[PDB]
Amino acid sequence: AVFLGFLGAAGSTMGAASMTLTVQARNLLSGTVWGIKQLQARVLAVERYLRDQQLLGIWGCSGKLICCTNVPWNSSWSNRNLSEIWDNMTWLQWDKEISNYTQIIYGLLEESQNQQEKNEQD
Amino acid sequence: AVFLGFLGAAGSTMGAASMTLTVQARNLLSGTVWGIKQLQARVLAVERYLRDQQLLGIWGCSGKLICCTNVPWNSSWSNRNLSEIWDNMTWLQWDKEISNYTQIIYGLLEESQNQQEKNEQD
Amino acid sequence: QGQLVQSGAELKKPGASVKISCKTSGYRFNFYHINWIRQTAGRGPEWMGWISPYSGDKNLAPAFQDRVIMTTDTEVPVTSFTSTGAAYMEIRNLKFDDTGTYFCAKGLLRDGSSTWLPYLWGQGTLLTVSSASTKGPSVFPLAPSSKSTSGGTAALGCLVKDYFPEPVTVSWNSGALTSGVHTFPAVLQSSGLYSLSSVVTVPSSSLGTQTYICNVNHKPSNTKVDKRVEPKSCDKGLEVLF
Amino acid sequence: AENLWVTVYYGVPVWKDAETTLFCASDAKAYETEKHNVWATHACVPTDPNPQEIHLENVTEEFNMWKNNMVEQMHTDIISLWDQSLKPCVKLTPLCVTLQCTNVTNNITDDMRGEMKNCSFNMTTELRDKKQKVYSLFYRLDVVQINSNKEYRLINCNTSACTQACPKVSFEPIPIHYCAPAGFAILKCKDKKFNGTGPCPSVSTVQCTHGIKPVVSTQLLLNGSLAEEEVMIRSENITNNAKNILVQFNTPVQINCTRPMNMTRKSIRIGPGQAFYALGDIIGDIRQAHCNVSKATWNETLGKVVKQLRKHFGNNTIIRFANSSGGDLEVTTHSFNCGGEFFYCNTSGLFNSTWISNSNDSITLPCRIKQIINMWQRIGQCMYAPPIQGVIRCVSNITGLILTRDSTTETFRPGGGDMRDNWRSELYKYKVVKIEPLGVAPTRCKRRV
Amino acid sequence: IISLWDQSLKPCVKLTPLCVTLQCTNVTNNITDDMRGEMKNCSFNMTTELR
Amino acid sequence: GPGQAFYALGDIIGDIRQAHCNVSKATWNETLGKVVKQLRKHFGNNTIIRF
Ligand SMILES: *[C@@H]1O[C@H](CO)[C@@H](O[C@@H]2O[C@H](CO)[C@@H](O[C@@H]3O[C@H](CO[C@H]4O[C@H](CO)[C@@H](O)[C@H](O)[C@@H]4O)[C@@H](O)[C@H](O[C@H]4O[C@H](CO)[C@@H](O)[C@H](O)[C@@H]4O[C@H]4O[C@H](CO)[C@@H](O)[C@H](O)[C@@H]4O)[C@@H]3O)[C@H](O)[C@H]2NC(C)=O)[C@H](O)[C@H]1NC(C)=O
Ligand SMILES: *[C@@H]1O[C@H](CO)[C@@H](O[C@@H]2O[C@H](CO)[C@@H](O[C@@H]3O[C@H](CO[C@H]4O[C@H](CO)[C@@H](O)[C@H](O[C@H]5O[C@H](CO)[C@@H](O)[C@H](O)[C@@H]5O)[C@@H]4O)[C@@H](O)[C@H](O[C@H]4O[C@H](CO)[C@@H](O)[C@H](O)[C@@H]4O)[C@@H]3O)[C@H](O)[C@H]2NC(C)=O)[C@H](O)[C@H]1NC(C)=O
Ligand SMILES: *[C@@H]1O[C@H](CO)[C@@H](O[C@@H]2O[C@H](CO)[C@@H](O[C@@H]3O[C@H](CO[C@H]4O[C@H](CO)[C@@H](O)[C@H](O)[C@@H]4O)[C@@H](O)[C@H](O[C@H]4O[C@H](CO)[C@@H](O)[C@H](O)[C@@H]4O)[C@@H]3O)[C@H](O)[C@H]2NC(C)=O)[C@H](O)[C@H]1NC(C)=O
Ligand SMILES: *[C@@H]1O[C@H](CO)[C@@H](O[C@@H]2O[C@H](CO)[C@@H](O[C@@H]3O[C@H](CO[C@H]4O[C@H](CO)[C@@H](O)[C@H](O)[C@@H]4O)[C@@H](O)[C@H](O[C@H]4O[C@H](CO)[C@@H](O)[C@H](O)[C@@H]4O)[C@@H]3O)[C@H](O)[C@H]2NC(C)=O)[C@H](O)[C@H]1NC(C)=O
Ligand SMILES: *[C@@H]1O[C@H](CO)[C@@H](O[C@@H]2O[C@H](CO)[C@@H](O)[C@H](O)[C@H]2NC(C)=O)[C@H](O)[C@H]1NC(C)=O
Ligand SMILES: *[C@@H]1O[C@H](CO)[C@@H](O[C@@H]2O[C@H](CO)[C@@H](O)[C@H](O)[C@H]2NC(C)=O)[C@H](O)[C@H]1NC(C)=O
Ligand SMILES: *[C@@H]1O[C@H](CO)[C@@H](O[C@@H]2O[C@H](CO)[C@@H](O)[C@H](O)[C@H]2NC(C)=O)[C@H](O)[C@H]1NC(C)=O
Ligand SMILES: *[C@@H]1O[C@H](CO)[C@@H](O[C@@H]2O[C@H](CO)[C@@H](O)[C@H](O)[C@H]2NC(C)=O)[C@H](O)[C@H]1NC(C)=O
Ligand SMILES: *[C@@H]1O[C@H](CO)[C@@H](O[C@@H]2O[C@H](CO)[C@@H](O)[C@H](O)[C@H]2NC(C)=O)[C@H](O)[C@H]1NC(C)=O
Ligand SMILES: *[C@@H]1O[C@H](CO)[C@@H](O[C@@H]2O[C@H](CO)[C@@H](O)[C@H](O)[C@H]2NC(C)=O)[C@H](O)[C@H]1NC(C)=O
Ligand SMILES: *[C@@H]1O[C@H](CO)[C@@H](O[C@@H]2O[C@H](CO)[C@@H](O)[C@H](O)[C@H]2NC(C)=O)[C@H](O)[C@H]1NC(C)=O
Ligand SMILES: *[C@@H]1O[C@H](CO)[C@@H](O[C@@H]2O[C@H](CO)[C@@H](O)[C@H](O)[C@H]2NC(C)=O)[C@H](O)[C@H]1NC(C)=O
Ligand SMILES: *[C@@H]1O[C@H](CO)[C@@H](O[C@@H]2O[C@H](CO)[C@@H](O)[C@H](O)[C@H]2NC(C)=O)[C@H](O)[C@H]1NC(C)=O
Ligand SMILES: *[C@@H]1O[C@H](CO)[C@@H](O[C@@H]2O[C@H](CO)[C@@H](O)[C@H](O)[C@H]2NC(C)=O)[C@H](O)[C@H]1NC(C)=O
Ligand SMILES: *[C@@H]1O[C@H](CO)[C@@H](O)[C@H](O)[C@H]1NC(C)=O
Ligand SMILES: *[C@@H]1O[C@H](CO)[C@@H](O)[C@H](O)[C@H]1NC(C)=O
Ligand SMILES: *[C@@H]1O[C@H](CO)[C@@H](O)[C@H](O)[C@H]1NC(C)=O
Ligand SMILES: *[C@@H]1O[C@H](CO)[C@@H](O)[C@H](O)[C@H]1NC(C)=O
Ligand SMILES: *[C@@H]1O[C@H](CO)[C@@H](O)[C@H](O)[C@H]1NC(C)=O
Ligand SMILES: *[C@@H]1O[C@H](CO)[C@@H](O)[C@H](O)[C@H]1NC(C)=O
Repeated sequence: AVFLGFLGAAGSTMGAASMTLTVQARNLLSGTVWGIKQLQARVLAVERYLRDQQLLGIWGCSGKLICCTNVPWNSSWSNRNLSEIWDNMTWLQWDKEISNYTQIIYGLLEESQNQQEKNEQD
Repeated sequence: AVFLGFLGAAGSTMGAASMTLTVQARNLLSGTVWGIKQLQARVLAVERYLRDQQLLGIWGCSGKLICCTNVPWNSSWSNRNLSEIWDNMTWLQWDKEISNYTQIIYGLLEESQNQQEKNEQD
Repeated sequence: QGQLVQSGAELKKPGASVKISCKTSGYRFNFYHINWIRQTAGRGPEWMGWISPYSGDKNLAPAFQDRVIMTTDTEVPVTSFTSTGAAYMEIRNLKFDDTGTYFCAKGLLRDGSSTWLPYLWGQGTLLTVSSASTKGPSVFPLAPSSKSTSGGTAALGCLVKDYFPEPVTVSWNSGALTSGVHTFPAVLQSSGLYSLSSVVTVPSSSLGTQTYICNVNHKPSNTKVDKRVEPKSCDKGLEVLF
Repeated sequence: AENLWVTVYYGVPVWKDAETTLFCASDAKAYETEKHNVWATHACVPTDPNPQEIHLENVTEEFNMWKNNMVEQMHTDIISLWDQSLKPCVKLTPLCVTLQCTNVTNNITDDMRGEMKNCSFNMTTELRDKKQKVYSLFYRLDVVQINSNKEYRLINCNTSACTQACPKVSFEPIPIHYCAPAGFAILKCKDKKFNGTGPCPSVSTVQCTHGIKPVVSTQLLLNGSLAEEEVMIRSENITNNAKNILVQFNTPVQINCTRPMNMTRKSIRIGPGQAFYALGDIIGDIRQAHCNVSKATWNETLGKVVKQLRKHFGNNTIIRFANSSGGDLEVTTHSFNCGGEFFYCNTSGLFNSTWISNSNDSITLPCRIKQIINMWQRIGQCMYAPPIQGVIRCVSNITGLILTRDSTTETFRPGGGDMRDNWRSELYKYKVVKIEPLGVAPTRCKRRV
Repeated sequence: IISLWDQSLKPCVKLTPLCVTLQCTNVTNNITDDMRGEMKNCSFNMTTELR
Repeated sequence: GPGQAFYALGDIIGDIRQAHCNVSKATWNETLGKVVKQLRKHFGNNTIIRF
């Protein structure tokens, strides 16, 4: 078994960092002057957790980790080859380059799910 | 319909306590000196809820109630027969005997999910 | 994983007070059922009935449908799982074919199609249906003998002669010497009185280092004989070792 | 052949022993006793119109009333609420001016020293410079002299600067319920002959406790819930004499306590805004605060109790009774509040007995009244009980004792030294547990491909 | 550190009447004129347990 | 009073001599050299650093 550790694959190649995806999710939650400090932090924890979980829910995924969708890769989103990415780059690098167009993709991945559900049922 | 009540099957045989599993999950959430008390309790509620839900998520289950996995039963985890357990024992008894090796099993049930996902996709 | 206690019983005439009790330990007393069974020398092992301490449902055999009554008591807890209860049985209409040891044995598990099948058994209480009067045991001491001259092994014990009814208990040093003990069955003479023997095997080098006290207890006559067995022998094949 | 596979289960009936942060519950009628926040509730969640209990059939759990947490919790809570109620009220920091006192207006009977005193003092007015010559009366326990002809000072002025309770709040003990958060449970032992500790055979589960009111007193637990079948005693170590012997009742022995003096509340302004509520002259005769208990009923209940002592101290023994050994008022007397004043009642009258067994009458009781209290180790505060105008009569049930014991024979003495035992009296039925619904098991199942 | 600092002093004793005029002298010694006397010995009027 | 308790100093027991601090001269004369050695990597290979 390969267990580099929490965030241990932040500097490894993105393909190699796909191998460790359960460790980061595990420790994300980690379930009177000091009291207000501690409590405030402990609320922002569950809020930061439930925002990303909410998104992962309304994209139809709901299922933890890698999830596919039928959205086409608009090549203008940093056009490189696949071997040019998953054998080379790291996730910080990657999300930096994609950071510009990220929000648009989050918006698109919203709407397509819904129609699927709707007419899927019916 | 059989509705003994919340925790009503804590002293019944584990097979019989499998029959009432939705009632316990339902009431788990139950969605200025007094104020800090009440509020603190109300936060620890959602935290205790989201820890177990987080685990039930990163084991691939995500689906409430009984969930299967491909982990082999290492017989040293209190070797008894099946008829020796699901017709005889109660869940307090059971989790007491299994309490020793519990953590190891939680660790194993982590890692196997991830690989499944990964190569399942691809 | 606990052992069930069974209560020894008096010889009884075709009419007299009849009951036998049974105690418990180390289990949850209200889950497992309670089955009763009786082994006589004329008809074999026969199942009588069973009863659950939680509900109270007794199912008896038609052979005991109108003469045997079964009873259960209330549970006295120890921990969250283990407990300690008891249960009695009164078999009326005492015939002579009822003579012979009989038992208690609880169910196997709490649910299923095999809820009550008797998994955990007891010690054994013995009956003697007889008009014949009680008789006390004549406890004689038996002399040691040579079992092996080259190995240095001997044997010594007690002889329980002419008692009625069965049984007679025989212990050692109030329970200190249990290794090497061999008790033999009692034969019934042509008169109505039994006789058995008993012999523990202990080394020949132990003379003034261990006290041997055979404690023959007979309950129907209320007698406890504490015989001291002499470690000096009379065999000419063991005298070579002393 | 088959190999077993672990399967994951959510919502399994498995708990573990723990403690947590509990919260109150008030009756829907109680939020209509408004009286501008009667002490606890102003901010408390109503109690369910349809409460439920779930009898955990086949279940056995081991209680321990002494090793509880909701007792430590409740005790610290009553203190917190206590200081929180006095934070906005009036502080008596300039009420430590020297006083000039005399005995009260009467045909003195030399034997009685005069339980009250009439005193002139200089007080500051609504302006910081001008002063007054107001007169007020104080009880004997509140004052202490220094030696003009004679003088006095308040007994609190050398210990702690005190605060007066607002005469707006009430001290009435209202039924408070202790409910658990989500994912938590409270276990109710529905066992008649329960001695508080060990495996309770029949257990039920409940979210909130039954209405437990904060009746605070010493040597006598009041207004609580009686035992169901026999007067059962509860003690940590019956052998170790240094442990208090909590006794629960089966019949509520009736007690009627009053203070007959019709009184005056004269509002002495020591400005600005601050308004001391002094006592004024007395209207009517003079006769102390007393308590009445039917002799016959108590002479019968005491027999019922000693009947349960002999099951601890041999089938045939002799149990004498005596009054308190020695100590402060809070320990050696019947410290309690009724209608706004704090009685300290001699307990020597009731404890007159000696137990040799193998018409209309009462046993009258003589109480002193205090206003400046120092309740609690030293952590209540010092607080001035605002004088009550009129005649104060209360009727109460007695439901238990806080006993102590001193080897031919043995005698019993009333204690009540610490306030946690008062909560342990009625909090013995309850324990707190975490809910952990992650039940892993084996079954003959593999996850789909 | 500041918040904890004030929070630790909120329940403690305030010296608001300790600003009474003081009457001081140099400390009890064979003074060496060079040293001014690092300490001072002072009488003052203070309020008692009674105002 | 009341309850408020000022904790004053009282008389002095023993001789009088201020609060002082001791640092080994040699150790400090060496550490200062170790530090100036790292100043010169900022202020030129050969310069003079007074204190
Ligand atoms: C053990 O348990 C017993 C019984 O449970 C308990 O006895 C109770 O004692 C208390 C006080 O000691 C009693 O409370 C008093 O009740 C009456 C009035 O209540 C009724 O009045 C209306 C009339 O229509 C009824 O309809 C209504 O339903 C009520 O039941 C009064 O004597 C008292 O009122 C004054 O005191 C309270 C504040 O202390 C307030 O309730 C009320 O606002 C009054 O305060 C006013 O007094 C000032 C005087 O000048 C006035 O100027 C102010 O405006 C101020 O507002 C009081 O409510 C209670 O009734 C007794 N029990 C029963 C069954 O009646 C024992 O005390 C308890 N043991 C211990 C140790 O506590
Ligand atoms: C608390 O714990 C106790 C003990 O652990 C539990 O009591 C046990 O419950 C189990 C069920 O989970 C019982 O097993 C079943 O037993 C019944 C009874 O056998 C029949 O025969 C008796 C004699 O002939 C007769 O007296 C019985 O009568 C009862 O039943 C009905 C009402 O239900 C009525 O006649 C009476 O009012 C009696 O109550 C009864 O007819 C048996 O029928 C069952 O067999 C079927 O079911 C199993 C699956 O469970 C199946 O595999 C079989 O093939 C068959 O189809 C079953 O064996 C057990 O007998 C109880 N008593 C014990 C163990 O002593 C109790 O339930 C727990 N409480 C809670 C709340 O869970
Ligand atoms: C606690 O102690 C305080 C002392 O500070 C007592 O308060 C005093 O109480 C006495 C009563 O015992 C008061 O004396 C009475 O004063 C009344 C008011 O006097 C005014 O009017 C008269 C003229 O009418 C003026 O001369 C005077 O200056 C005032 O302006 C008088 O009317 C009373 O007179 C009555 O009694 C006398 C007694 O001899 C009769 O002869 C008269 O005919 C008449 O019937 C009386 O003098 C006194 O004023 C109070 N002082 C204060 C500051 O309150 C408390 O009573 C006491 N309480 C207890 C419980 O002990
Ligand atoms: C800071 O300044 C304060 C001033 O307020 C000093 O406090 C005073 O200190 C002096 C000492 O220097 C004290 O004087 C001593 O008082 C003792 C107590 O006196 C009581 O008993 C005597 C009879 O025994 C009564 O007459 C008297 O009324 C008291 O009831 C005396 O016992 C001492 O006498 C000794 O010294 C004299 C010196 O000449 C000898 O001749 C005697 O034989 C004897 O040995 C002495 O008089 C004074 O009481 C203190 N006052 C207060 C208010 O504290 C501090 O000392 C000073 N501190 C510093 C560090 O500077
Ligand atoms: C409460 O009562 C139970 C039984 O009613 C006590 O438990 C027994 O205590 C005796 C000695 O007092 C022991 O010999 C038994 O073995 C105990 N039984 C069990 C099952 O433990 C218990 O000690 C009592 N405790 C208190 C504080 O009164
Ligand atoms: C209250 O204040 C009064 C004045 O209102 C004071 O009366 C003084 O008493 C002293 C004797 O102790 C006389 O020498 C003064 O002449 C009085 N008048 C003054 C000082 O103006 C007194 O201090 C206080 N009396 C009490 C507390 O009984
Ligand atoms: C004092 O004790 C009496 C019992 O003699 C209590 O009266 C009972 O109150 C309960 C409810 O609390 C009722 O269910 C009973 O029917 C009442 N009994 C009778 C005979 O009426 C009374 O409430 C107690 N007072 C308190 C606790 O303040
Ligand atoms: C206590 O004394 C007061 C007097 O201060 C009484 O109040 C009087 O009550 C009667 C009727 O009850 C009224 O007619 C008067 O007007 C009241 N006087 C005042 C000044 O308000 C009170 O009744 C007395 N209490 C008792 C129990 O007798
Ligand atoms: C406590 O007070 C109650 C009520 O004041 C007394 O009960 C009364 O008893 C008489 C009989 O002497 C009855 O006629 C009344 O109806 C009762 N009143 C009520 C409200 O029930 C009781 O006797 C007193 N107890 C003591 C010990 O003084
Ligand atoms: C307990 O009762 C006894 C009486 O049995 C009290 O003893 C008396 O105490 C007073 C002191 O105030 C003495 O003057 C008496 O001589 C004592 N009497 C006897 C017979 O010794 C005792 O004070 C009471 N204590 C408490 C705390 O109530
Ligand atoms: C409590 O009651 C007892 C007795 O009722 C009181 O004891 C009396 O004390 C006085 C002296 O203060 C003696 O003269 C009496 O003889 C005592 N009575 C008896 C019966 O011995 C006691 O003072 C009361 N108060 C306290 C605080 O104990
Ligand atoms: C306990 O009760 C007894 C009697 O009930 C009281 O004994 C009194 O003792 C004195 C002399 O010691 C006698 O003169 C009295 O006649 C006795 N009383 C009676 C009613 O006869 C004793 O004082 C009581 N103890 C306390 C502390 O109150
Ligand atoms: C402290 O108070 C004292 C009295 O305890 C004061 O002594 C007064 O001093 C003045 C001179 O400044 C005299 O005129 C008075 O006769 C003294 N006595 C009084 C006013 O009663 C003085 O005010 C204070 N002394 C200090 C601070 O050293
Ligand atoms: C600071 O204090 C320590 C301890 O008081 C001094 O170290 C001691 O040095 C002597 C040698 O002169 C040794 O014999 C002791 O064993 C040392 N003590 C300890 C606890 O190690 C140290 O010299 C002091 N430094 C300065 C600059 O005064
Ligand atoms: C796809 O990429 C092109 C590249 O210029 C961009 O103009 C276009 O807006 C993108 N598609 C959408 C839907 O935004
Ligand atoms: C399986 O059980 C055996 C029993 O001794 C134990 O030694 C072994 O460590 C267990 N397997 C794992 C992976 O821990
Ligand atoms: C006040 O009462 C005390 C009680 O001991 C008495 O000694 C004193 O003489 C009384 N003073 C009066 C009436 O002035
Ligand atoms: C009770 O007290 C006795 C002696 O006072 C002591 O030996 C024992 O340990 C205590 N605790 C018990 C019996 O649980
Ligand atoms: C009543 O009290 C007396 C003494 O006060 C006692 O001797 C008697 O036994 C009591 N009655 C009963 C029935 O206990
Ligand atoms: C106190 O010390 C000062 C220091 O400058 C000195 O000038 C003064 O004379 C001293 N006063 C005394 C000793 O009274």
